[PDB]
Amino acid sequence: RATLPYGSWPSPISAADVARARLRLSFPTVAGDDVWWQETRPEEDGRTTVIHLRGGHRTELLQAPWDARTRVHEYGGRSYLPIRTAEGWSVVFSNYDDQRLHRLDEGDPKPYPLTPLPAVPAGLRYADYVLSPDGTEVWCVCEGHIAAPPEPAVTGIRRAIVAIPLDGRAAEDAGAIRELVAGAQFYASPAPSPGGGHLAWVQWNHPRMPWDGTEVRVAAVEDGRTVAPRTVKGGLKESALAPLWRDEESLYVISDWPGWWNIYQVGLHGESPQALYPAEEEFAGPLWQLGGMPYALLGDGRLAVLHGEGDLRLGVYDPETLDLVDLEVPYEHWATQLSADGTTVVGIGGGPDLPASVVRVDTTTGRVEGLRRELAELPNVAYLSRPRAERLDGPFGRPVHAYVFPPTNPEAAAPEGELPPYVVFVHGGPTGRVSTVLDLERVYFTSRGIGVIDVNYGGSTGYGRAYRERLRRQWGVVDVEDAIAAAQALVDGGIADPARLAIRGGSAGGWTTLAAITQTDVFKAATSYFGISDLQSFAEATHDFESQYLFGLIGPLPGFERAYEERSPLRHADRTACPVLLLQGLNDPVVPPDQSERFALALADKKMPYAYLTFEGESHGFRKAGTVVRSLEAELAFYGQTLGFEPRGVEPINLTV
Repeated sequence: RATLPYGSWPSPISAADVARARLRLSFPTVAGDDVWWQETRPEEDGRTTVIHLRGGHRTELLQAPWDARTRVHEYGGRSYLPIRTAEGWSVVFSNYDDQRLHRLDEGDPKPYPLTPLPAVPAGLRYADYVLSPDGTEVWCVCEGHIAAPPEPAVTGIRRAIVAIPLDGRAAEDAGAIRELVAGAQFYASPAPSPGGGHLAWVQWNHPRMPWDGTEVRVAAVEDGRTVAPRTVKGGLKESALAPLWRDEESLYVISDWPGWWNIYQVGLHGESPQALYPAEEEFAGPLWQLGGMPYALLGDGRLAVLHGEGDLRLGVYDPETLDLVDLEVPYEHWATQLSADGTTVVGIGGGPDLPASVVRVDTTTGRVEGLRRELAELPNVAYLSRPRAERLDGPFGRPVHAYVFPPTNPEAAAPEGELPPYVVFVHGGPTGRVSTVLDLERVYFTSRGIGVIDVNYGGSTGYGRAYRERLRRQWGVVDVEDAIAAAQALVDGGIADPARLAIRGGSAGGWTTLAAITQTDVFKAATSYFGISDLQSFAEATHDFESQYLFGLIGPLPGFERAYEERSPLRHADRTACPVLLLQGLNDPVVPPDQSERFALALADKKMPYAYLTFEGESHGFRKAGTVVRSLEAELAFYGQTLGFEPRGVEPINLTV
């Protein structure tokens, strides 16, 4: 080996390597020997395309002009639906730029519209597509942006479950689109039943989020309309989602009635749900993106299921024997995006030393196949840091789960009496979690001598409903405390350099870093990727799906103004403890760039050292390889100058006053 001071290590993982590996493999589909999935191309302006795989030949359906990406809830999800047509496969998708739903026929390279042009630019949006029981229509969730009356301003949102005819009669007639279900503010997971005599969906309304409480409604279909609707499962304090028919007259749902997402079988009249296999393990996730299922039906009636406290692992339930048997597989964490036909299941799998990749399993033989991975340059296993799981002890004796990635490099070590700098990662979506799945973004630091700790703080999902509710009305308190607890535990344990600690985070993670900076002094450097700094202006400016989220994170708005004011870092810029690095996409519909720029102006006016980088043509979350390169090299160099080292291969940036 050699011996260099921590942080100065030389590493083969380059910022560009991390950028090129941000493929975003998502939403596989499987029909017979045909597989489909969704890939984002980071070196083509982050556009998303659909890929078809048969017999090892994998072909790209959407050439450069197109971009399969819906904007329902601004986060979208599955943007394509493969339709089986006489001698071939047609495919419908959502085109980013105009949000219209377009159709594409194998045998024709030019896709064509099926929905009208919106009144305002992307004011009609489609998602969670399903093929109607007789073909000849796509049933899907529709999101409508209402134009102010006579550059049309937008004054409201109208959502519905809607029927689009597959023959382009609606390309120039909105009167061809039919409202099947309407009346609630949020819809998801529309599910025609086997005979076609019923229709099921998930709906919820505004003060709530889909993980707070939902309703799975099923109604009969008569003369082509809905009749006799009914709730089969869920409520205000109960999140029930993913309707999956088992036969005519009976279906599967996932509900957290017992405090964990479990599987229930419910009928259409008798109010007596049967709990299949009740466990203290989550069987689903938070519904941030539409178009994904956590369970699938096999040709024989068994269920392919995802389950676990923490990482989701893949098993099979046998309703004939009531057993749940895990499939012997090298993948430790799966996304809630399964597809299945016959004995073949398909999904997105990964684990500690496996990056996310499209996987194909076979439930009779057990054969597992790896179809596509997020990165081909398979890095040397020596440079990959192995995640160590720890239960930090929180304030009232409450456990706080974390993952520790030590600085790992096989050709360097630190001098006699040095401790490594560490960065606390705050995972972004308040109601989400980080998994063990290999993330080159962490390796980029660990390989260079910088340790990482990724904290699934209170409010994180995946560890029970209670754990998730620990964050209610405590935002800017429970997350800050749990992050600080992680850093202080690493210091108390002789692991971390207490004078070189940083915090960084994404959307809510930027909120958490700014809250921590302005409430404590443990961290000596901070990076906020498009975080929130003032809560009221955020609630008033943000997009609809998250426009009353703060009512649960901080509190109901006609009433908690003083809390929105007191907790906002923007109001306390002078309490900022360390230099700050702000990163912002200029076309962000979730966190308007006002938050970052106003905070930056406040750190001036207080002669506090900051640096604020803006990127054009980038939305909420960085998609373009060049953007990731610029910001990641900036962040490494920034930690170098603020905390104390000279990182190979990047020169430091200007801090302002």
